[PDB]
Amino acid sequence: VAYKNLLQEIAQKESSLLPFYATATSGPSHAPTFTSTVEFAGKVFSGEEAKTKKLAEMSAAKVAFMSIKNG
Repeated sequence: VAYKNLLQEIAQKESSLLPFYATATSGPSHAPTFTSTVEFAGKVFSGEEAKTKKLAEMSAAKVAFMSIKNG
């Protein structure tokens, strides 16, 4: 599955702005790192630092999903 799809579903139903994914690149040429951050419902959830985009994006959707649960 892909919590990404569900996140979009609620966006329309809730009437919220369709979530948007973003990634940033920064760090030493020897020790690079990327952080994926998602924005929705007028809120921004920061993911977990990692040396990969796959994990970064996952961390963002992971924390976001957990937060959406509490409301």
